[PDB]
Amino acid sequence: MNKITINLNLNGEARSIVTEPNKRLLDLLREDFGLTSVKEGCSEGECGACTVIFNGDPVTTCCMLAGQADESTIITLEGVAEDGKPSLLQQCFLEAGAVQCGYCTPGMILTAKALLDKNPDPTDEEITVAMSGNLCRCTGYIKIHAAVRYAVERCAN
Amino acid sequence: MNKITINLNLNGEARSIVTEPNKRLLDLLREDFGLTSVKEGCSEGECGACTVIFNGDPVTTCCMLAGQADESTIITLEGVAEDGKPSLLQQCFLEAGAVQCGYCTPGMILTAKALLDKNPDPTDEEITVAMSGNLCRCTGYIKIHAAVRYAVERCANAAA
Amino acid sequence: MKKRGKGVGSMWYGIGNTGLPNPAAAFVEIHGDGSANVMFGAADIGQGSGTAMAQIAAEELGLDYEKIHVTWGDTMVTPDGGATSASRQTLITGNAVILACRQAKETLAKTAAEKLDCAPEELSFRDNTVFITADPERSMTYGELMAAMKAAGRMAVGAGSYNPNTTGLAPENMSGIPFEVYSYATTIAEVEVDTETGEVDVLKVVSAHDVGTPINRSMVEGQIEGGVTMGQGFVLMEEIEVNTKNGAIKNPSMSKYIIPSNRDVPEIHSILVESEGGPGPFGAKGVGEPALIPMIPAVVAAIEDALGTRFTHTPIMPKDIVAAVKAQEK
Amino acid sequence: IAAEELGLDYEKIHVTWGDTMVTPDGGATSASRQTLITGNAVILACRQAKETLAKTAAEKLDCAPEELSFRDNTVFITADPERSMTYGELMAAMKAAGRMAVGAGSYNPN
Amino acid sequence: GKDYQVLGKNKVKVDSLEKVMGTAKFAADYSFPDMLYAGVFRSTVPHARIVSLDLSKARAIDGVEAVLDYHAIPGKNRFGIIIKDEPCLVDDKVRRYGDAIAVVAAQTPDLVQEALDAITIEYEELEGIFTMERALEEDSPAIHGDTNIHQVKHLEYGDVDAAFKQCDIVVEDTYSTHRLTHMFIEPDAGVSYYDNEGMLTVVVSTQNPHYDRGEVAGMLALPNSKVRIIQATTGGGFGGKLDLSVQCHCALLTYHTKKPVKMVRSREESTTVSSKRHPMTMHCKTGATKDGRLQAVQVEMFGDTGAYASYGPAVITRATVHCMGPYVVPNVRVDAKFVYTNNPMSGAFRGFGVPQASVCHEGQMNALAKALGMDPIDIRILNAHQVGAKLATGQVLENSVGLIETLEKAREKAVEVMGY
Amino acid sequence: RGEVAGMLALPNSKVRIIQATTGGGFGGKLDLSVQCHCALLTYHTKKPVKMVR
Amino acid sequence: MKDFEFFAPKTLEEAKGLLHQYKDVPPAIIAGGTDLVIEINDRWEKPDVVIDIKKLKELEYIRVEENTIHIGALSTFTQIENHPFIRSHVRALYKAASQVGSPQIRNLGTIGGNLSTSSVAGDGVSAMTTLDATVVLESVRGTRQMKLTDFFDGEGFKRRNALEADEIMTEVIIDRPDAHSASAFYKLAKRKSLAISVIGGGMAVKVDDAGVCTWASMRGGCIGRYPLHFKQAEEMLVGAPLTMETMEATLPILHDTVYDMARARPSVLYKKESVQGVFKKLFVDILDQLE
Ligand SMILES: Cc1cc2nc3c(=O)[nH]c(=O)nc-3n(C[C@H](O)[C@H](O)[C@H](O)COP(=O)(O)OP(=O)(O)OC[C@H]3O[C@@H](n4cnc5c(N)ncnc54)[C@H](O)[C@@H]3O)c2cc1C
Ligand SMILES: Nc1ccn([C@@H]2O[C@H](COP(=O)(O)OP(=O)(O)OC[C@H]3Oc4nc5nc(N)nc(O)c5nc4C(S)=C3S)[C@@H](O)[C@H]2O)c(=O)n1
Ligand SMILES: Nc1ccn([C@@H]2O[C@H](COP(=O)(O)OP(=O)(O)OC[C@H]3Oc4nc5nc(N)nc(O)c5nc4C(S)=C3S)[C@@H](O)[C@H]2O)c(=O)n1
Ligand SMILES: O=C(O)c1cccnc1
Ligand SMILES: O=C(O)c1cccnc1
Ligand code: FES
Ligand code: FES
Ligand code: FES
Ligand code: FES
Ligand SMILES: [Ca+2]
Ligand SMILES: [Mg+2]
Ligand SMILES: [Mg+2]
Ligand SMILES: [Se]
Repeated sequence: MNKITINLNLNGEARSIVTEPNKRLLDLLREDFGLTSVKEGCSEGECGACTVIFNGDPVTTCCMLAGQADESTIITLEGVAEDGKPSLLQQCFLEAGAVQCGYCTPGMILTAKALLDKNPDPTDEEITVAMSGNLCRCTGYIKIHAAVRYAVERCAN
Repeated sequence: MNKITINLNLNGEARSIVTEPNKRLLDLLREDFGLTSVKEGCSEGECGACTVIFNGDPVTTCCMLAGQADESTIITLEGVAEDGKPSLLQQCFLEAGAVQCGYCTPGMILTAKALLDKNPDPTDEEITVAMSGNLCRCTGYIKIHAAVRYAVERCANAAA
Repeated sequence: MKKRGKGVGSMWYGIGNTGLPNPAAAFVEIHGDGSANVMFGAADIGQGSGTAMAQIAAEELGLDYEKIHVTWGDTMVTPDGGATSASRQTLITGNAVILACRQAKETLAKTAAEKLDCAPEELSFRDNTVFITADPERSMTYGELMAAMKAAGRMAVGAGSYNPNTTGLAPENMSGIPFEVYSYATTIAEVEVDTETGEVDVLKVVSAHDVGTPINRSMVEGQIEGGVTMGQGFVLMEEIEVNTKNGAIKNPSMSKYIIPSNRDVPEIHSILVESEGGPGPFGAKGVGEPALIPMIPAVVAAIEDALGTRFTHTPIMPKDIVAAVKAQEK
Repeated sequence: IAAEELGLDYEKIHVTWGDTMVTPDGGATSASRQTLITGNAVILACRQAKETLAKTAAEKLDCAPEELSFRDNTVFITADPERSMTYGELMAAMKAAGRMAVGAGSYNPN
Repeated sequence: GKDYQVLGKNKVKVDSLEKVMGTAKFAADYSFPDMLYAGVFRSTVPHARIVSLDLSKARAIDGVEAVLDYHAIPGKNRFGIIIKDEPCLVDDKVRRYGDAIAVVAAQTPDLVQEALDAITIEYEELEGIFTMERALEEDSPAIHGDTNIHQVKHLEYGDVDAAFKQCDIVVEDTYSTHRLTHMFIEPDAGVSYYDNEGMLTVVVSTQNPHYDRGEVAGMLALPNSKVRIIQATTGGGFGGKLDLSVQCHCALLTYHTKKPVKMVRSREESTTVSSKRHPMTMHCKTGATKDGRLQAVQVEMFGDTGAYASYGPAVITRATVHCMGPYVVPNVRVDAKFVYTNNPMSGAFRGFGVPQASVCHEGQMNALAKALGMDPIDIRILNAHQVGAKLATGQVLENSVGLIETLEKAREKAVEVMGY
Repeated sequence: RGEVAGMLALPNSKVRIIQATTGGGFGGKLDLSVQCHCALLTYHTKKPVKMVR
Repeated sequence: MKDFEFFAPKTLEEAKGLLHQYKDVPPAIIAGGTDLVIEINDRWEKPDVVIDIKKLKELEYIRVEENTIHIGALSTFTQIENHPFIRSHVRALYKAASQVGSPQIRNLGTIGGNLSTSSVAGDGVSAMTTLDATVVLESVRGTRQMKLTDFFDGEGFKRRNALEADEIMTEVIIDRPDAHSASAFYKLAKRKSLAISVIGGGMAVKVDDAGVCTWASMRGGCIGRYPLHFKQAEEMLVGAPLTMETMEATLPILHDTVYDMARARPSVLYKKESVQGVFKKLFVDILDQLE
């Protein structure tokens, strides 16, 4: 097995790394790039905790091989903050009560951001289906959704 | 400036590193090898806090270029412990009250050890001269010297 | 030629900030297995305050020293301990630890009490609450006491703070009560002065310090030995020079600002003196700074005695020795 | 709870938990007990801390009746038959008096 | 003497293990991911206003993240252990050599130095004051406010004017001590950062973390509960680590870059910038009767507190309260005046003015003993403090007084070990 | 803490447990999980031991 | 620190080749580094090419011949003070070597470095000057020898001494002490370890059977750019027996020449006095050795 060269745009910057391909994209991000916001809750693509914005689209990084992130644009929770400050979405999650244990939060926010970056004014239903790939055992999903609805409204102005 | 390859035996094991030559051995040990026990109290050879055992002799690492550690055997405080436990000498510093702020201690212990590895039963005068390159602002040296003397006696004691 | 002399220096030193409030606080928790944690802000800068507090807590609680864990100098989880200066920590933070331990002992004493008796009972001593107060019998181990503590739904926690009892000083005459306790010391030093080169060798020193009661003899001796050495340097070696053109210190480096090496230090005989009544932990008072002070005047006096002249200015360098000697001749 | 009991801004309160080395035993987080049991521990710890704040404040005519609460300021039992006092003025008087406000507390359901 | 369970015992220190094993971490031994290194641009003149300061070229260097002056501080810019007369970064004017003017944060120590070398400045130099004599001249520029007089104290006890007339012997001499530096073996060092939970933090070599905190919080306009100060294993202080060293400069650079900022001072800069012992000159007149009993002490002293107050207040009063020595003196008068100068900042150094005071009171006692042909230890035992003695401040000693025992034990030991 | 200290015969005060940010428990994290297994290994190797189920 | 190329030749030939190749840079040799590394760290020296010669173990030696003693340039002060013959019969060098810095500095520092630095307060410098040593300088162009006194007076690529940019000091030579000859050294300094000499007093003499002084060397290390040559004083001794009163008779002479030649030195008023206390001790030393 020979190491492969991987070029990608991670959190707004052009990165490049030569490493062994025998690993998942989740491992690459957590271990090689130190992005620990990307959680691993099941290892089978179910919980969504390992969700990251892969080319405008959210994806389960526990289902992808490191090499597949080549030539792609990836955004993890660390990339959401604006110059170290909580974005609008993040602020809404804070005030809405959408956060209990916080293990699912990164994925939730990334899924909600991916959505809002395509559909600024989504329907509550479009919001639901949009985040149906992320499981939470704490909130019942209610207040998480409210935070998204909250953000959209403040997005109007 | 081309990088150089430095081969040395560090704390018992053969290490090898390819690095820039424009750094002191003190920097190599602290930064590249993570041995923070090696202190920088003055940068000019006076305090002895950056002392390491070099090919059997105590030397001030702030006075040396990294490449000069090539083909050498070096022992820092981290390499004195025996299986994660305090060596006899270290146990003696603990008990003799030789430790106050503890900043000059790595140097004191290494200098003491360097002496004992050569001369297991030194005279008090020999102990003093041997450690005269290490400055301390807390102890007044009294108990640091006692610790070494105590180690020498307990070592002989181990004549069972 | 070589001339030796002996000189004496005695001193006084108020403990704690001069006629000003300067408290310290501490937290304590005794665990179910007879061990414990202590939290205090007092910074340990090598003098040993962390160890002192542990021994104090051990003595006061009647637990093994080795069973005490201590955390200090972290503003997020340790209460303000005031500054580690004025040789005040053993006194102020020390008392703050005792108070903390006393509150924690309230429940311990009540549970221990629950076995016929109450307050009057010398709890604490070698890991056991002795009914002692008239009958050392009817004992009870700390292991047994915590078992009872648990069964009762009680926890041994405490918080304490202490401030020396002092008065401010009147601006007109400086009258008032600046310190609640003072430390004392007398040091006698012997030196050998070379009349032609001006070299001054400190041969022997005897330094006696009234510390109330020592929390750790070895640590106190280290303070004294370090202090005497710092004193020797004060008079014969240390001197910052200032460039009056730009105001820069000229000799900021270790090679140009001289402090004693191990081959300069004299024979040091320290003497720990105890005094009763002190307001500190178990009657203990400070020695951090007292350890340095007396050495200075003693060395000076010793040089005067060796040469037969006066020196009222420090430092006394070789050039000053020769000038004095030459001034005695023609 | 700490904010309410002390009469301080929730935003000025910092908390540390679940760290055996410096936090006291708070029992297990189970049986829906924490708000009750640790909640009372906190109030009791606050009250002890308030002992010096109250004593210090009271040294301005009064004692037990004072009410160290609401928008950072120690008012008076009734209201102002004797004006109130701000936490800022209180902390300055605490300092001048050489007192610190620290507390420890534990609770156990009866 | 009281059977203590553990008190008095030479127990191994709770922190000695890490020190002998080399695992103990002093501030400079800390390193964090993405950590930047910092340095300070300091004045090379003693007293002067800044005409111009160019930071553009320093900022343009690839690898330098920040180059800040006082304008970057969001909160206050006046600090001090006792008197708030010290800036974090100079605003109105330079008062000493080595005054902190601007700070730099960069990816490597070499980049920091490069940034400092690229900063240029123009001063409008004022008169540098280096003598207490010139400082007291009212036409001399005021380093702070309207006068260079920093502190004044007067202790009046009994009546020395009347007392001296009843004396059989009076010794009078002028004493003076010099300027010294702490020289702890570990140079000032610190590192700040926001932790995992966003907590602003500073790991530093210090003697008073809680004080440090209040200052940092005040600079960043934050509540004390939101600024964490962690005193790292400290390589000695002796009073020189009470004043702020790197805490604010680091915290400020972290507040702006949001990254960890490490600052380790070279021994040189540490000495140049940290406090020093107050040099003092004490004029003393001490009187006593033939039996060697003290009747009156009169001291007129001066202290050079340097550019900033630091412990200046603490030193002048402590020295004033102890300058008669550990002896019962029924009549004492003390005048003390400490002045501001552009000399290095005088602060706290083991003793708070008493080492200087002892040189004086002990010099007096020894001249008395010699002239009255008494044994230096005896003349001291005779006048020594004892429980019950009345102090020059009106205070009566009620307990814990063992001066005579130190005197006796000391002489007894010296007779034996040095032939006293 | 008690269990770990028990396993290693150390007084409670010499064993530190830091409850890290926890992603839910609902009762399933009251019993011991990896505490003793990790500690046991760190005790013998003296190195940091990470265990992620 | 400043970037630079780093070479570590394994033989003297390779070192000479390197010195020659980079002679116009010029090159910066490094031995123990106790002077250079600090000069570099404090930015007083900014080399572009550094040549480490510590691997040249061949330059570490002490060869005691019938009439001369040859010391390799790489010999550390520790190796020098520990040599039984040096310690026994060449007291001036023994005392100087044993009092240079500390053991750590002595373990790294070489006599070649000391003499090549030519510090005003150099203790090796002072001792070797007192013993009237000769140094050997080599390069790809050959080799030359010169009295240490001339080595100091000369000026090569640097003013401190005659070294050329492509040269390397390889050895120091001193005469071996005969039956009745002696040398002494006294280090006047502020502390008993890690002290910079205030006066590095050196004295050496020879006598002819009858006990008549035949040769005299009296040097005032640190009382001049290079050790102060007390010529007049030496000449006072040559031609007569050596006794305390005859040696002390030169004292006013040492005084006068320190004040004359050290006219501009900052501590001249003190040294013109203390130099007398220093040499009296030297007199004692010398006398006891001859007896
Ligand atoms: C803490 C401390 C204390 C000190 N105390 C003393 C003391 O008490 N007395 C004293 O005399 N000195 C003292 N020194 C200075 C130093 O230790 C001596 O000058 C030492 O002998 C220099 O040897 P070195 O091998 O370290 O030289 P280096 O530093 O390597 O180099 C010396 C200089 O000479 C050149 N050089 C070196 N070897 C050769 C060679 N063989 N041929 C040609 N050029 C060469 C180098 O290029 C450099 O410019 C002290 C230094 C320190 C750091
Ligand atoms: N009755 C006593 C009194 C003191 N001690 C010991 O001596 C130490 C000093 O105690 P104390 O006099 O109460 O003074 P502090 O703890 O407040 O320490 C500060 C003091 O400590 C001194 N000594 C120092 N020692 C070291 N190693 N490092 C410093 O920076 C020091 N700085 C100085 C200066 S200056 C000061 S103000 C205690 O920790 C203890 O180990 C004791 O065992 N029993
Ligand atoms: N009067 C009240 C009561 C509760 N609360 C809120 O609700 C929480 C629950 O408080 P409490 O009922 O006192 O219970 P505990 O804090 O002791 O929590 C443990 C409890 O919490 C439950 N809910 C959970 N919620 C999350 N997010 N994660 C778990 O693992 C949980 N596990 C369960 C289980 S099982 C238990 S036993 C509080 O933190 C508080 O924010 C409140 O504001 N006011
Ligand atoms: O900090 C102070 O104000 C102080 C400290 C010691 C003595 N007097 C005052
Ligand atoms: O955010 C906090 O206040 C916090 C986080 C972890 C542990 N204790 C407190
Ligand atoms: S770990 Fe990827 S979906 Fe759960
Ligand atoms: S908040 Fe806990 S799993 Fe979502
Ligand atoms: S830092 Fe090396 S001797 Fe001081
Ligand atoms: S114990 Fe502090 S310098 Fe040595
Ligand atoms: Ca559990
Ligand atoms: Mg500080
Ligand atoms: Mg001042
Ligand atoms: Se101090």
